[PDB]
Amino acid sequence: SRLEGKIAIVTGASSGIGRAAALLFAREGAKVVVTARNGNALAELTDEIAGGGGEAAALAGDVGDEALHEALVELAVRRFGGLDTAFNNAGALGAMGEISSLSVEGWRETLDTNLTSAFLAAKYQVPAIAALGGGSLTFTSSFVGHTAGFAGVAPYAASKAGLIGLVQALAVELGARGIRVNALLPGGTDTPANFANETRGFVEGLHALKRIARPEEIAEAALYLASDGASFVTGAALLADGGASVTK
Amino acid sequence: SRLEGKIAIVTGASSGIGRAAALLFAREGAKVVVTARNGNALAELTDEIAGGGGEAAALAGDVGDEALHEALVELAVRRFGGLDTAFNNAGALGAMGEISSLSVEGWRETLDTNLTSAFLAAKYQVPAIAALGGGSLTFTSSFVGHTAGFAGVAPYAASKAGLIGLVQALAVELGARGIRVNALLPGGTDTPANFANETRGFVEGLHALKRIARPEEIAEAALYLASDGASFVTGAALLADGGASVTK
Amino acid sequence: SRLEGKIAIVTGASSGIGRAAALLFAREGAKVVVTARNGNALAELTDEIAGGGGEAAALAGDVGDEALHEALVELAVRRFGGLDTAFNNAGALGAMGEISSLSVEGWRETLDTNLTSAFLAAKYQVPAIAALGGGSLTFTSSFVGHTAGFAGVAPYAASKAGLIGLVQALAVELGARGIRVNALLPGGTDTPANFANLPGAAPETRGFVEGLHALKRIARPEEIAEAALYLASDGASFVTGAALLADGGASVTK
Amino acid sequence: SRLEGKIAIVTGASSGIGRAAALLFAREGAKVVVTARNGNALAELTDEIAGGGGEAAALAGDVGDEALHEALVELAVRRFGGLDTAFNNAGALGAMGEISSLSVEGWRETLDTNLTSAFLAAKYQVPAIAALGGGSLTFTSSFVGHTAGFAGVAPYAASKAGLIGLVQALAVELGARGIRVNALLPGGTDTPANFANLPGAAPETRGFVEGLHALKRIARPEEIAEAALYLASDGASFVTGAALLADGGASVTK
Ligand SMILES: NC(=O)c1ccc[n+]([C@@H]2O[C@H](COP(=O)([O-])OP(=O)(O)OC[C@H]3O[C@@H](n4cnc5c(N)ncnc54)[C@H](OP(=O)(O)O)[C@@H]3O)[C@@H](O)[C@H]2O)c1
Ligand SMILES: NC(=O)c1ccc[n+]([C@@H]2O[C@H](COP(=O)([O-])OP(=O)(O)OC[C@H]3O[C@@H](n4cnc5c(N)ncnc54)[C@H](OP(=O)(O)O)[C@@H]3O)[C@@H](O)[C@H]2O)c1
Ligand SMILES: NC(=O)c1ccc[n+]([C@@H]2O[C@H](COP(=O)([O-])OP(=O)(O)OC[C@H]3O[C@@H](n4cnc5c(N)ncnc54)[C@H](OP(=O)(O)O)[C@@H]3O)[C@@H](O)[C@H]2O)c1
Ligand SMILES: NC(=O)c1ccc[n+]([C@@H]2O[C@H](COP(=O)([O-])OP(=O)(O)OC[C@H]3O[C@@H](n4cnc5c(N)ncnc54)[C@H](OP(=O)(O)O)[C@@H]3O)[C@@H](O)[C@H]2O)c1
Repeated sequence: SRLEGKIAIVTGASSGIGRAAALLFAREGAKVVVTARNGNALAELTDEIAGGGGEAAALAGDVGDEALHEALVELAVRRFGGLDTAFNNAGALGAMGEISSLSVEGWRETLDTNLTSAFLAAKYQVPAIAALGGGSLTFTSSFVGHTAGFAGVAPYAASKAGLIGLVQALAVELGARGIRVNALLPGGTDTPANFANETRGFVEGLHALKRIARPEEIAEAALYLASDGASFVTGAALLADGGASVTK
Repeated sequence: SRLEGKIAIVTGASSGIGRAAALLFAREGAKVVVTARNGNALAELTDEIAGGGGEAAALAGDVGDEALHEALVELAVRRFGGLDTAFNNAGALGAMGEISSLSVEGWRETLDTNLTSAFLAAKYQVPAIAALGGGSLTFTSSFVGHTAGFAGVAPYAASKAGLIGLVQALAVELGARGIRVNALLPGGTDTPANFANETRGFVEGLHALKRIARPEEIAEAALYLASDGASFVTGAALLADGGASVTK
Repeated sequence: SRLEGKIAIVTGASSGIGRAAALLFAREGAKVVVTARNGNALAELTDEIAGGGGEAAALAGDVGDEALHEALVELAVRRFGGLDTAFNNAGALGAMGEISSLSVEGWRETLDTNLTSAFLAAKYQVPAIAALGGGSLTFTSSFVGHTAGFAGVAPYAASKAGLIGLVQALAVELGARGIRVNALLPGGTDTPANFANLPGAAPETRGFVEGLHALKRIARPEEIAEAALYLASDGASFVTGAALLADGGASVTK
Repeated sequence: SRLEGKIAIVTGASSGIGRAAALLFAREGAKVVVTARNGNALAELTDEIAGGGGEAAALAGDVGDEALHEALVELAVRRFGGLDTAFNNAGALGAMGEISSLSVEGWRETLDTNLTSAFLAAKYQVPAIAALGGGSLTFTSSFVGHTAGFAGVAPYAASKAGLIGLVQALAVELGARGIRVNALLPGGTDTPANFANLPGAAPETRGFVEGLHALKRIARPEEIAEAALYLASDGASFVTGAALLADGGASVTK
């Protein structure tokens, strides 16, 4: 029960990290509000949470929409009575390709899904969290655009790096109200988002640990940042990347 | 003549840093293509360059528009024969305020002017630079969102941090073609963009040097990143911030 | 029982962050081996631990001495059967003052205490941890010398930053054998080492130090200990090569 | 004449980056005072400098010795009238190998050469620079221990990272008096210290090292010297407390 008593939003819940996090947080005593575009995946997820003994509510929607973010928090407060924490984990690789071939349409979709989503998440989540008197927001960034670049990925890397800026700003803006704000930066994790999913070997070799994370290991880092154990952690870009940052 | 022979685009040219950079680059032997929204300022700028003995061309436009970026490079190649370097310096504080009061409209304008502009700049500039066989793009970021947060500034901080991600991605993507890509991160500089413009004292105290930069000192750092002296500098987020990053 | 089954060394265990961390680890299930210079302080801590029904062993010595680190690891292995984790936390501000006034003696002593100690810890800790099939080493660095400079603390800042280079090298060297290596970087923490608490201090220092933090308060040592427990925990299985700021937002606050 | 009027100390001046930087600074107008252990190498460099009609003075000594740094500054002030800038560049990979195999002697000697030297440089350089009304100190660090770890180089990585902490502390301490303090962090550079060039090296190392860089090539020493000239130049008047990567994109390349 490392999150006992907490009420959490998890976005990007329908697979890999988000899914493992919603499941873990619920196991550990948090009441979870989940979201993703794929209602069918959400239903398999909320099913699995129920009958593990946990409570979860879902809302299907596009994480780029302002009205989803508002509704999502309204839900948390309706169903469970308030909101303690949010794991803003939605994002996608988006459109990839050599810089000069990319469309501005593709650039804006990627930034909308990965970075505008986080602004809107903050915009609605912060009042409800400030109401319980604290205390946390975590955003899934990436080592990509923070400690490494790759060919073909400029929109994703810019969107992920932007989350670090948003985190530093919010952490200072909300610190006095007792809301911590951190970025979580996975390395290669075993999900459809991973280039691997001879690629597998190449990807594992990127990490000092010489393997790819299970999604549950990234959820555990998200669980830490949402826990009371992280009461003095804010404005941080926590690398849970198996050493990928420091491996060449 | 530290830039002799070079052909440069400078965006955000109509005041402070951009203006000092266009003037400096021209003094130092580069042919300069300048842009900003304010045609009247551009005319005072191109005037001052002429009769210093330098050559400059201008195009007035919104740096968020794809067609400006295309036209701008076409100009450089039309008027001067190609393109060596670009100082992507356009940006603005944009809409400020406590996170939950901000509009998504205001968020998207700020990101458009500060970060989408840079993608579009890259999209058109890289082919013309790859044509001369190299070699540079510099983008004006900020210490804000990289080493510091402030209340009320989340969209600016996210947009500025995003430029660092875009830089790391492009630097790896284009390194093999001989195009260096760097971010330049000013601290407080004496321009209308500076909070100062009892604020003055507070701002100066933010820096280890206990003063605000002249715009010409930031141009000098931009001149270095565009120079042959920076032939082994790429993927770098160069702090020209008077120590603001490390001062508490 | 967050660290049930773990065998941990904790250095700088006689006060502050180190004491809270050795107590916390033991209360959470770990068998703990504790060190500091003050043998009477260690003895009261192990008494408290074994007493609340935990398990601890103590060895007093200078953390800059190679024989002490060797015998620490011998004590964990002997008494408890192995070594899974180390929290290499001992450190001291060392001699402070304007750069041209400092002695090289004072500089070397600061480095030896803060940084040479970490090399010697690693030198003896690594074979024992590797024997178990893997585990972790955590070193207490600081936000000072990583995201901030202050006047008068050049030896301290150098020594703390040096731990981050040691961390990155060892995370790569040891990663394929399952040993994670991280730095933990506290903000202002309410201990004898905090600027505000020195002998010494102007009244206004406490407010100055608190105001350095986005949270606008100085950490209880327990808060830093929970971060160190995170990093030693199985919950940190994919965290290595990191410099984890547990600094209340100090790094980003101006 | 990019440094016309400047009086500069350059350490590690007998080869590599340091030699190219002392030559370059002098060819660009600075009066240069050069040091390394190899007195015959220094003498050929000053001969070349004074000879191309520049001005240089030499003093051979161990960069880990306090008396050497004191006398270096005495030599600049005496011969040239002041001190504006230092390029504290001397460094050595030092003893390398798996962490449990390294001696504490080898560790201390690496640190003394790479990091204690920087403290002693600063201790004597700062009063002389301050006398002039300000200037700069630049220290050659490395991307290793800042954005990368490698196996077998723990002392080197620690010592190089430590320079960044020293930089941040001194930039704050000295900034109000107009002394800028920066670290310069090269990538692979074609000198005797480069992995590929060691005695030693497997054929395939050169390609491995080149491929570490976004530019896909190892730097000529002159390229790193131009970066150091930037940081000593008036063009870097608002650059302090920075760790400038002149590393060909190594930091961001995987
Ligand atoms: N996997 C890695 O190796 C790795 C490395 C670094 C960072 N990350 C980051 O890790 C986070 C979690 O992703 P994962 O690795 O677990 O990949 P994943 O398996 O694809 O999970 C991504 C989640 O984001 C959601 N998403 C995408 N577009 C959305 C939209 N427009 N509206 C609402 N949700 C949307 C998806 O939901 P629907 O498709 O059902 O909407 C899905 O639930 C992401 O932010 C990713 O960028 C992953
Ligand atoms: N000043 C500081 O203290 C400080 C600190 C950190 C970072 N920066 C960054 O430094 C860079 C240069 O700004 P500055 O400090 O020199 O401030 P400034 O005096 O306001 O110059 C900003 C330039 O950006 C242009 N701009 C804004 N919106 C535009 C648009 N929509 N379309 C085309 N151009 C637009 C402006 O041109 P028009 O208005 O004529 O279009 C102006 O030429 C900016 O990216 C800024 O964010 C400044
Ligand atoms: N307090 C803060 O605000 C703050 C901020 C950032 C980083 N840190 C770091 O946090 C870590 C814990 O310090 P703290 O705040 O808990 O202060 P503390 O209360 O003074 O604890 C320091 C501990 O290190 C031990 N130590 C010092 N020199 C030693 C030596 N030569 N040989 C063996 N042990 C030695 C001391 O024990 P004996 O004297 O009994 O040997 C004491 O147990 C240190 O590395 C410190 O630098 C503290
Ligand atoms: N080469 C690279 O790939 C690379 C990468 C990152 C950082 N660096 C750093 O770059 C800086 C310059 O090295 P380099 O590449 O130019 O290699 P280098 O050719 O070996 O030059 C090293 C210089 O430092 C001097 N030195 C070493 N130990 C000394 C001591 N104890 N006392 C006085 N001088 C000493 C050497 O001179 P004597 O032997 O004549 O005294 C030599 O002049 C060093 O700090 C190095 O660590 C190099």
